[PDB]
Amino acid sequence: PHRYRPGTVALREIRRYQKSTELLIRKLPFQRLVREIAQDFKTDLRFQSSAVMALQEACEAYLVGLFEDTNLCAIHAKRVTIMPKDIQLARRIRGER
Amino acid sequence: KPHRYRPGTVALREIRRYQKSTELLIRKLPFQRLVREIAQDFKTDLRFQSSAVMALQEACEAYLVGLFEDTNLCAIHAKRVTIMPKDIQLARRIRGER
Amino acid sequence: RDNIQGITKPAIRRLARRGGVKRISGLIYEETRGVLKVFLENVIRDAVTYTEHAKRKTVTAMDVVYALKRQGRTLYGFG
Amino acid sequence: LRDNIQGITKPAIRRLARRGGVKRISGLIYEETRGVLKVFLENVIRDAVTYTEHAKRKTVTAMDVVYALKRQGRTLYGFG
Amino acid sequence: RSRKESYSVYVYKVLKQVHPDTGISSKAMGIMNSFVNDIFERIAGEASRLAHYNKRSTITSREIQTAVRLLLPGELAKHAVSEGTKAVTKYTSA
Amino acid sequence: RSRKESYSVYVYKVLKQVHPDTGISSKAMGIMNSFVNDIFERIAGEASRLAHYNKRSTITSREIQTAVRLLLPGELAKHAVSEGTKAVTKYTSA
Amino acid sequence: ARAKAKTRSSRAGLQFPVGRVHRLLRKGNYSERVGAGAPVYLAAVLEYLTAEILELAGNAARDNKKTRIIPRHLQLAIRNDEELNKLLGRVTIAQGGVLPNIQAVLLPK
Amino acid sequence: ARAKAKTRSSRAGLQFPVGRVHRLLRKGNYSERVGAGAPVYLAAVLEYLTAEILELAGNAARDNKKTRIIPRHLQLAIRNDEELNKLLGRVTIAQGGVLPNIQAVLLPK
DNA sequence: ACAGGATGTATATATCTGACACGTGCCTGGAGACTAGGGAGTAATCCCCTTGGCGGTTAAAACGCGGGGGACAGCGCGTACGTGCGTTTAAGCGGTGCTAGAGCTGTCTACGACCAATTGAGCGGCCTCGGCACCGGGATTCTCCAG
DNA sequence: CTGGAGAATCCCGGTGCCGAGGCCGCTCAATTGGTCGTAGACAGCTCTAGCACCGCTTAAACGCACGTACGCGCTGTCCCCCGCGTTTTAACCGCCAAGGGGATTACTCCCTAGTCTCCAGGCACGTGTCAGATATATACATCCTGT
Repeated sequence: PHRYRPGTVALREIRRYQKSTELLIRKLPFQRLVREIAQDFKTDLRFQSSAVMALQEACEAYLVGLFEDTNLCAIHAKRVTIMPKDIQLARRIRGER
Repeated sequence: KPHRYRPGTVALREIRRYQKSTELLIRKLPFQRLVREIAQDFKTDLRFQSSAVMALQEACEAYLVGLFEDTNLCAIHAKRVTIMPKDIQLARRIRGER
Repeated sequence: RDNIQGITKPAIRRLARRGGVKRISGLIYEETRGVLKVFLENVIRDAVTYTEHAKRKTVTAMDVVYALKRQGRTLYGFG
Repeated sequence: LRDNIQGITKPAIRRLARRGGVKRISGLIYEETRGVLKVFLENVIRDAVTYTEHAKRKTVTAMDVVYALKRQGRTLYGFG
Repeated sequence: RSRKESYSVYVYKVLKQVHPDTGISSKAMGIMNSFVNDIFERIAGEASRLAHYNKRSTITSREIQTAVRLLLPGELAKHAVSEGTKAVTKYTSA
Repeated sequence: RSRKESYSVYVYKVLKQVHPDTGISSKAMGIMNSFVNDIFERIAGEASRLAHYNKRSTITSREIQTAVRLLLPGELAKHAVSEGTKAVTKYTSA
Repeated sequence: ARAKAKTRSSRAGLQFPVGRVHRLLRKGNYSERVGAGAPVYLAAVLEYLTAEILELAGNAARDNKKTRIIPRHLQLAIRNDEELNKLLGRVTIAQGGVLPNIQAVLLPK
Repeated sequence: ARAKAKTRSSRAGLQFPVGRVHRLLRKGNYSERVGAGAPVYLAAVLEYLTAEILELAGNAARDNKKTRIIPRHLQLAIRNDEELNKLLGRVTIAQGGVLPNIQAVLLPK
């Protein structure tokens, strides 16, 4: 049968999701996370629909900005694979940890 | 017999030496000629207070010592102990300066 | 609980694709959803203390936007 | 004034690197640190002179430096 | 039925002087409203400190020249001062 | 011969209630003056926005409880509100 | 019977309002009093910066063969220009996406 | 013949001034008007944070066997406490130095 | 290097929907003209502080010679992550309904700006003596070569 | 690995010098005691939109497998950096001295707040059509085995 060698579907997905503007986390399991991170500050809080979509445009902008920084840490160590050494380095240099 | 410490050991005792003090590590007169050389690109015949040059003094070593902390962890992450000028360029791009 | 698991392995993997990531080690998917929830615990606890100050019970869209701006993460498109 | 960036000598960059815990230093680190620091001084003095001539005085005061560092997000205590 | 203000009238006039056969979305107009509000409070926030540092009580155009030179980078500050002094010069002549 | 204000009188009173046999330098007092001025303008700067966001014109103690809870981290904000409400409670009783 | 009312934005030849910006300065708690040339100066700086973005965002829309500027074209306009990228380096634009760059180590050869 | 003047800092039992903080709020361009409990609340928060640092800086001075707090002891007080380090994480203290830490890879074994 | 096949991907045409662009009517925020009080611009003066210069001391910088530890290229071995297929799994839609809380209006009351006359807290200057900085000296710790 | 050698930091103790601390005028900013108007509290009411539900479709997550390319360890070689001695340079010090410009105090005038009145610019609301999203089928470009 036909078979792509490993590294060619991964590059067309980098080309795919850098062309779009969609939200990459599903909508409903992200609303259920927000509603339980906010339940230990006040009980029975309510949310606008544009207040949860404001949190998701910010969390995906934070993580995509983190994975650009964590990719330059793996290239710097002569790898191409990300591993959580690289995340923990990029968190430290930006003053987050 | 001529006595020599191994390469590395007086490097550690003057990491301990300057992390214990507060002295200004750049010599003061060549730094003051540098500030006045850079400042001529914006206005001619400027004057400086003595404490305005010493405020630029204190700010620049704090920027560099904080940068040499960040560039050291970029070199240990790449599995070496020598900082190379590709490590400064990584530390200055993750923070958002370049 | 069990809601942090809803940010799935292919959802993190395609956020990594927008950042340019070629291949992912398997111990990242429990790493980033720990990084994500630390981020939301800082934005929401400033969002919901804007609702208490305004004596509201709902979290408006401006309360997320004002909470993000004071973390240096300003957002355009919601007010 | 001219050729003052080499007043920041090779043992002065080394003593700055060892307050930051650096054990071994490559020889090409010195020409970049002359350039990294010169970029940083060209941004603080550029703002500090802007605060002086707004107030119409020929002397760059210490408060002009403290204000110019504060608007870059590097607040300095000890000068006012 | 409250009346709320935006800059969407004025952004759409500047767009028709630059690209007269180009439109804009609603979501892209809400971003251009967020842009103008943000740059307003940066410049008015910095000019508020320049007047306070020199113990003045008036924000003039000279506290806004300096706040433009502090905030806007490089050549983008150089054209914005040229666009600013020209509007004040035309205003005092009329 | 102008008279310039600092917090050096008040820092030296708090030091003698915490460490009554300990002094301070002049350079360390100029840092504690820079600390109090900085934390003042963070809290008064955040309370200025809380009053503006809710379309109020008064900064009360309730806009300073919220600005303390926003700015000070963790347990350091929890003792500072306890120290704040107790001073307002003692003030209204006297 | 006085005169026809001329806007202050037409005395300076501007499109952004001078009278609204003058009110927002005087009611925004910035100073005790506001000069008369201060909203004229500020409404011209705000008009230049929107004219700078809408020129670049209008170019990115015709390169994608569209006649309406969506927030993708505002993202591409700002992150490609080097001066607007530094003015707006800490700013997230909603529904803007990123710019396509693959690191050259990852490309196969 | 009215009454002896009592300071507002003594009505609340504080050492930081309430009357000075009330003036700096009302002349600092923060709002149109300032509540009466607002400088009382703010001068108590400022007094707690200086009492928190001078307690930790006084401990670092007796650990170095000195009786005067120099700016080294203020640096050691802030960067060792975890809550003051995050409040003051973007702040340079002049003549403060750093904290001694060598990375464990660099130590010889 | 090279040709064919196969699987994604750009090009082009057709159609529908709904969101932009526009028009219209009303309201309230901006502009007109005016008045008066204080902010700030201008002038004069004073003296702090900044620049410039000079000579003696010596610390720190520059140079240079060994040589050894570490960077770095190369290799091989074995996990582990990518690709793909089949099978569950709930997300997404849309439709319906309920109502909690946002938002608005219209009271009035307590709170804060404002004023003025009064006084004590805080500030600048002026001294004194003790913390502490440094120099001399002997002792403890610690690195490293040979055993 | 197991001890003497030698270098460096350490703890001690004594002598001088100055910066902290505590003092004393005196000026001015905080205080006290009233008064006046409006900001914000509280009540009532509207109706938006947030939460909850069920059902059906199917896109997307899940699980399993296979094999390949990557991470990682080991090894070896060269050369670059570190430690140290010698010589050179200029930072550092203290002192001398002119004068530029910061930091005041007066004085006046003109610019901005404030006010009343008039009115058009810009907001909300409809309303229809064209940009564009979606489908469907191409040619085209690209990866990959076998060559």
